[PDB]
Order: sequence, then C-alpha cells, then structure tokens
Amino acid sequence: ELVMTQTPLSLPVSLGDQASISCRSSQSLVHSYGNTFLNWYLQKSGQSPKLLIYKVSNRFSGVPDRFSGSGSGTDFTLKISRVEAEDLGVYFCSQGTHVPYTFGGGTKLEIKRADAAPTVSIFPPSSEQLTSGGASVVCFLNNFYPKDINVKWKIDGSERQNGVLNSWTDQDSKDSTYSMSSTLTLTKDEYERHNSYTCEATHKTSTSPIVKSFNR
Amino acid sequence: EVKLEESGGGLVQPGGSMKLSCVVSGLTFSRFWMSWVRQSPEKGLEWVAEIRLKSDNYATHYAESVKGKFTISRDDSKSRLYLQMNSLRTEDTGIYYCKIYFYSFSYWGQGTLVTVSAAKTTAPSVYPLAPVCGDTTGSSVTLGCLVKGYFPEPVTLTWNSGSLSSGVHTFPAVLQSDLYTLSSSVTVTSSTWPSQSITCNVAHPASSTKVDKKIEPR
Repeated sequence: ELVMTQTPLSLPVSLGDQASISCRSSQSLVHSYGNTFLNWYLQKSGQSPKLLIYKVSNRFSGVPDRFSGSGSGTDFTLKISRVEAEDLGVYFCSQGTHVPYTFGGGTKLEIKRADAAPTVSIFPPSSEQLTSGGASVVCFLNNFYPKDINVKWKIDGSERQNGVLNSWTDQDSKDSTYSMSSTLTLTKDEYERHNSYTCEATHKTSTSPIVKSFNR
Repeated sequence: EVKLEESGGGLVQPGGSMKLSCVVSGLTFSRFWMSWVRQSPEKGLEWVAEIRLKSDNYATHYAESVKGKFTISRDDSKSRLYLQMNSLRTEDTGIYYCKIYFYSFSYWGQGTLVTVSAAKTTAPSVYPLAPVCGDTTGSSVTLGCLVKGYFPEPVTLTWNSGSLSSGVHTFPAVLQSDLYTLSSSVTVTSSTWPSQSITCNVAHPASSTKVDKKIEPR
C-alpha cells in the first residue's frame, strides 16, 4: 500500500497570496525515466475531481501558469500563485505508479476575508407539521466568517438541546462566507408546553451571543 | 471533448448486487486503461478496480477489500465500462466514479451514488418556513423549506422552479436513524414577498415525490 500523506489539511490564504501544498509518498513513484506518475486534482464542492497537474509538473488543459507542481523522490509540492476566487476546493495528490493506486487525504483551500457576523433567522413550526403532531423550530445563521460557530437553543430561558440537528455549508465561491442551519425538533405537545424559543449564536465577531427569538 | 458518465447507482440492501455502467465519449475508449474509484466523506478516495486492454487480454486488478465480490469489465464496441458488485456491505456505500487515463491525461465521470442499506425507501415531509415578525420590514427577508424524514439521500430543491438561484443556501442532508433531514433558505427583498409568491420545489425521485410548497406569510 503506497501511502500518500498531504499537508496541510486546511490552508487559509488571502487573495493574491501564494499557496503551497505538500504531498509525501512512502516510496519512489518513478515509473520510468521521465515518468513519475504523481497527479494533482482539484475537487470543488459537489463536483468531480479535475486534473490540474500530471507527471509531477505538467499542467493539464486550461490550467493557468499560476499553478506549478514539483518534487521528486518522495516529496512533492503544489504551489499556486496569486490565489484567485474560484481556487477554493479540495486539492488531492495521487500516485499512478504502483497498484493499488492511492490518494492523499486532501487539502482544503480556504479564502481569507474579513470577519462577518451571521445573519440569524428563526422559524416556528408550520401548521402542516403541527397537524401531524410535530414541531420543528429552525434557525439559519448565514453568511458568516470565520467558520467556527456555536449554537444553543433556550426554551423559556432555560438552555435546552435535545432533538437538535445541525448542518453547514462549504465556503461560498462568491463571498467566501459560511452558513449554518440548526433544527430543534419537538413533539407538538412539548412545543405547546412552553412559550419563548431562542436560537443563540456564539461567534468571534461578537463579545455577547447573537440571538433571535419568538414566543408562540 | 472527453465525457465520462456513470449510471445505475441507487439503494441496495446488504448482501445485494448492483451493476454500474460508465459510458465514455470524446476519445478512443479501446486504447486506454480504466478504473473505478469510490469516495466517502468518512474515508475519502479509494481505488477499487482497474481494467487494461484487449492486447493485455483484458487484465484486471482489484483492491483487496473487494476481491472476489467486484468484477470490472469493458465493452470496447460500445465504449462502456462496468462494475458488477455482489455481496454488498454497508461499507461499500459511496459515490462511484469511473475514470480513464494515460501518460498525458486523466478524466473522471460525474460519479454515481451507491447506498447499501437495510433501511426502507421513505418519502419526505415538506414544510414551509415563514418568519413571524417578518423580515419584509428591513428591506430583505429570509424564508425557508424543511424536507424531513426521507430515504435514500438524493432530493432536489429549487426555489420558484430554479428562477431564484442567488441568495439561496441549501444545507447538506443529515442522516439520523435511517432517515434524512435537509433544509434550505432563500433571502429576498422585503418588497418582494409576501406580495409575490415564493415557492419551494422539492423532489424525492426514489419515492417519486414532487412537492410545490408555497411559503405563505404569518
């Protein structure tokens, strides 16, 4: 098993800056003279991997000169100059020299940008749901940076999280933010048992939490 | 212009079989070696099988983890790659890509979802998320859609039939207890809604569910 180790796992860089990405192998990948089969792919969110670099340093179709690959022996590097907008995604190396073929664990490129408070929206259970005997409360926390956020649910002031489902987005390609959804799912009878529903967000942009709420 | 296209994924129970197809165009298929690679959020990219050329007597190689359970084959005449999977286990769950390569190139298909699970196909419930105080009081307001309790994975969600593209955030589904939950938000101008209709278009092909949920104010 050829081991392909990449670093870093995550690489935040600012626009116009240089990104350097490392892939190391547990052994020589030289297939023949002139032929070292190490590839670099870019996989963008919800997309297929796309070849950027082949045979260590050769640029594939449409691939800008901003991208350069290098290395030998067991150390390989991907460097991209003047990092652009659409450069976001996961970068993977792969070896085609020894069967079984193997890949690095990937490196995610993150575009740095100014800090951004989440835009918080809270929603009550719908009548359709309540009629089925259910009550989900939802809170969106959208277009924030950086990605690290924490979310608490408080019912009638008391903290309370049980039946909570959280999901978040990948970095936005146009504005470089992150968004998050949090769903608190109660039975109608329990939902009915209380009045004030609050979604509470802790993000670096604020010293206090940022909260939205309603009372049924 | 090379195009690779995987087909035949879907939901299958443990111990089951399933055959993937991969149609390629844009080059001379018979000239190149091909492989199947799968991806999971938990394990990343894993090669499972390769097939070479006629001149090679169609030699094949497999990852030890699928040896004797997977068979890769190709039909040079139809430019199609196949993967016969039997004895499927839940850990075989993933997106399966076919790819074609050579000294100077590599191409992957768009990938096809393979879900190996004992869980039953289930139609989602679609619920509209309207605000209370309403955002239409600050210039912009955010609406939502909650698609709850479906299986397996793929649903499609659009707003106003895809006409609202910008200002939309569709969150990745999350699985719990063999049922998925997904959600999505739309942010529009306050002068827009509720005066003009905004509708969540949700489809769950596996159950042939199609729902057009109008988000009404209040």
